Amino acid sequence: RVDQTPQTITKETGESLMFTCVLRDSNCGLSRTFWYRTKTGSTNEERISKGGRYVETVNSGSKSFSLRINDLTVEDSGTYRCRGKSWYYECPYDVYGGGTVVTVNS
Amino acid sequence: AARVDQTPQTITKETGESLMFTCVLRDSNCGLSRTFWYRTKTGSTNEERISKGGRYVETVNSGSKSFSLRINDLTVEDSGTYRCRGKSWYYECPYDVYGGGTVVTVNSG
Amino acid sequence: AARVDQTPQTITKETGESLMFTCVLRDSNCGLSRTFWYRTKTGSTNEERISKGGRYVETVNSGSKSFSLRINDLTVEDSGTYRCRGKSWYYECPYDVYGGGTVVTVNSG
Amino acid sequence: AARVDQTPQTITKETGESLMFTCVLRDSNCGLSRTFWYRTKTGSTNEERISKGGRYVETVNSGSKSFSLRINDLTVEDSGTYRCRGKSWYYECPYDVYGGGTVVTVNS
Amino acid sequence: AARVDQTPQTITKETGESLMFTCVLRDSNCGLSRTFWYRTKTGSTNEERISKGGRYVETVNSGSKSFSLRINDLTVEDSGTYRCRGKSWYYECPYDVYGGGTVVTVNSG
Amino acid sequence: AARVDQTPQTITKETGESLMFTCVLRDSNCGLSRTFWYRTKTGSTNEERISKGGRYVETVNSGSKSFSLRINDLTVEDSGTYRCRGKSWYYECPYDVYGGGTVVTVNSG
Repeated sequence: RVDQTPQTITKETGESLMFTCVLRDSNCGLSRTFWYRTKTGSTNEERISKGGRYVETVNSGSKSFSLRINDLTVEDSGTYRCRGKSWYYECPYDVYGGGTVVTVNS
Repeated sequence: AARVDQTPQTITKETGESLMFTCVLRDSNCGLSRTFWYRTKTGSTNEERISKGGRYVETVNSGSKSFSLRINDLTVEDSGTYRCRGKSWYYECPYDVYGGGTVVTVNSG
Repeated sequence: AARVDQTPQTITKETGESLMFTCVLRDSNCGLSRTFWYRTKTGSTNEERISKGGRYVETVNSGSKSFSLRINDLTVEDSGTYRCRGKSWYYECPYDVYGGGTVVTVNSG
Repeated sequence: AARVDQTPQTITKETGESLMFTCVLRDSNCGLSRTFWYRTKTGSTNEERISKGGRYVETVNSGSKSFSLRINDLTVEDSGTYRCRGKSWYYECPYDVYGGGTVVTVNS
Repeated sequence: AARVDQTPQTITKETGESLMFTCVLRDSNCGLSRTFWYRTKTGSTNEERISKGGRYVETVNSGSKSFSLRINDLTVEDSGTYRCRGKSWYYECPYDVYGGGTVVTVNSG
Repeated sequence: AARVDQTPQTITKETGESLMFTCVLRDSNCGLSRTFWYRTKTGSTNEERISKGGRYVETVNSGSKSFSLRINDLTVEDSGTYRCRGKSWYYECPYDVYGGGTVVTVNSG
């Protein structure tokens, strides 16, 4: 229902990456989009807020939304997953992405 | 408000044995209604809904607000992440919540 | 805006005879689901729901989105106002509408 | 379940004067959100939605869960039945209910 | 050159009774593997997956390449369109076909 | 005793107008870091986080340790309770405090 890409990422400190999720096999369009992060050692995924080095984009035309992270650090390693949900009674949904494992080296 | 505690968070098993996930509805006055389980195999880009039966044993305990998924005769290809889902459309107390997820790694030897 | 066309608006009958109401769901893309009939006796601030039974026969035609109620062996006590109700909780097409009502007067001789 | 008490049930007026309906959301934990008023002219079940302004005056009181419609400079053609509607799609407290209706007769 | 013949095309029943659809894989060298049934309620434009159990009885006869669905204790809310689906990911001969559909109308009295 | 004083306590407005809340961190040596605003619509059972943009304009003044939320083009649906939150995980000065809340009533006419 939503294809998250890429599945694996390996980067060095200071660089940037970008995930992308696309809603497929649905008659509804994008509405509410979220991104989650699970750092190494964490016990509960934490929701990312849009701003500064965390740049989120939404393309309603192509049913795609992206997350860009700049100035990567070793602490940014972990798993990132997207979420798309809508409560529109004519076309409601709530689906998660396959996930992306990120490894930041130095 | 409404929540669901998926456990365990990490699992490592060998081929042929079995494992079991568990989700529990917390911080809500409503009971279980519709329950689902999703899995993302290595190499897949999305979550796929599991169809109960045979090797996939599903149980629901309305009394304790808990539902589980058991997989028997494990295989290396079953590695991946599994997440549960619980939803209800009852107009007096509707909800739609997902589990935290469980990363599964199946080895051999 | 969806409604419900109840007919007839007024009824006058003698004891022992029968009458028939009819309600049709109009201006809606949703179909029939739950249908009910209510009664308000003369001298009351409340409403009592009618139960399907021998002399209280009800029919529903999902194809034409119409449901009717027939009452046999009328009595003077059957006088009052009758109104229908059609509701559905389907989250994709929910509704809850009442009929305009029908005033019934049962005489004798 | 949630309903709506429309008052008054019958109104009879002469040309040129004004009337006022009132609807109140009852038996519900949700508050008012979207409110509308509809009209069915004499001789057909066809319904037209009323637009606020000019001769049509609408008010909403979220505190008391009440909304009203006032029609000024009544005319013989304004006779018919009027019914209100209050709905909300909030998934935590959704509803969509209509009023019992008010039969209006304008004489001269 | 690989489809599925769904029958019957139209069904009309009363409340409380039962019905049965039937799908047969034709013009193919492959046998049945994964079978599903979907439901579209009146007013909606989205497909809903049917779950086995209770009044919903899904059967599969691999010998005759036929799978059926029987619904017991019918209700007015069961009206809508029903269509079947048969898919197999077997790398030697994969397929994924849907049924023509069946329009159901459930009345009362 | 790090706290946060939310003002005003009650607001009454008409449709189309604007309002503004304000929260100030008091009795603490730490400065502002992460600021949020929550909303509880009539019927409650769940707090919703507000996202900056369009009609919701958020401001933060590190100098005066104050952050505000302004809502433009008010609607009857905007009635409810609004409360702020300010938290920081800085190991030298961490905190997590909520606002007292503001009851909003939006009328029309």
